[PDB]
This record gives sequence, structure tokens and C-alpha cells, in this order.
Amino acid sequence: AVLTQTQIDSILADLAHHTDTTEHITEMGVSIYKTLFAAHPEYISYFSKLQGLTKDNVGQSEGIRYYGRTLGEELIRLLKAASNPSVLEERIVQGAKDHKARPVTKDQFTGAAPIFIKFFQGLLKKQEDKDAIEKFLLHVMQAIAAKM
Ligand code: HEM
Repeated sequence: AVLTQTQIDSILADLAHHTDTTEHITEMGVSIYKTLFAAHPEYISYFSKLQGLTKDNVGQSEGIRYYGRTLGEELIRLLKAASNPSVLEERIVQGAKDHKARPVTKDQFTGAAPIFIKFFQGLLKKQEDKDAIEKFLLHVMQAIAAKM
């Protein structure tokens, strides 16, 4: 549900070089999307700025960078908020607003959790942090879906 400050600090330390600049945070998000869209090319068309793109050219698009940055920034927001119940709930509310009335469904949203989790597990060094990010993202994405 929840992460301790120590856990957040450990996770952020590993992510520091992926998230230090706007360009890097954007590239981190694009990398998640490359994985998501390879697994679900039908999801490319869900995004207003990716209309017309396919699995063969989405990775090179300007549009994927727009979402890569929004996604990356929000993921770091969620992580930083993980030890503060009220701020985390604010982010979960924003999550629901971000995804309500969109082509993505509740089931597709929670169903994509393993893609995000496995991506982050790859970037983290300590097994305890790999375990932690899994618990956290599953919790967050279920909470967002429930409000949709
Ligand atoms: C915890 C994981 C996720 C986070 C933090 C997140 C974050 C965001 C953010 C910040 C936006 C707003 C972007 C904007 O300003 O337009 C957004 C929009 C959107 N997201 Fe996510 N997202 C997540 C997972 C997913 C998944 C799994 C999907 C499945 C396809 C998805 C699909 C969408 C769609 C369709 C929009 C609307 C895009 C548009 O046309 O403007 N998201 N998301």
C-alpha cells in the first residue's frame, strides 16, 4: 500500500540517474511505453497524441516523448508520496482523473501493472526494493482503477 521513507530513499537513489533531468525522465518514460506498446500495440491508438502511429514508428515519435515525460514525472510523484497517506491519496485521485473517460478500461489498467513492475524491478539493485516496488505499484494501480 505504503512504503517507508527509507524504502523511498533507496528506490530514488537507484533511479537518480534516470530521473535527474527532464530529458532523462522523458527517456525513462518512453522506455516503459516501448515495452507497453510491444505487448499491447492496440494501446497506441488510445493516446490522443499518438493517433495514426503503429508499433513500427511509435518509438521514434514526438508524441511518445510527450507521454514519456508525463508518465515518468507522475511515477516519481507517486513514489515520493508513498509514505504520506494524504498526498498519496491525492495522486491516486489524480490518477483516476487522468484515466477516467479514456479508451483504457479498468481491467486493461490493472492488467498492465506487471509491465510497469518488471520495468522498475530491472532498474533497482536490491531484491528488497524490487519486492517493494511490486507491492507499491500493484497497490497504486488497483487503487486508481477502483476509482475509475
Ligand atoms: C501507474 C501507472 C500510470 C501512470 C502514473 C500514468 C500516468 C498518466 C498521466 C500523468 C497521464 C496524463 C498525461 C497528459 O497530460 O495527457 C495519463 C494519461 C493517459 N494514460 Fe496513463 N498512466 C499509468 C498507466 C497507464 C496504463 C497502463 C495505460 C494503458 C493504456 C494508460 C493509458 C493512458 C491514456 C489512454 C491516457 C490519456 C492520454 C491522452 O490521450 O491524453 N496509463 N497517464
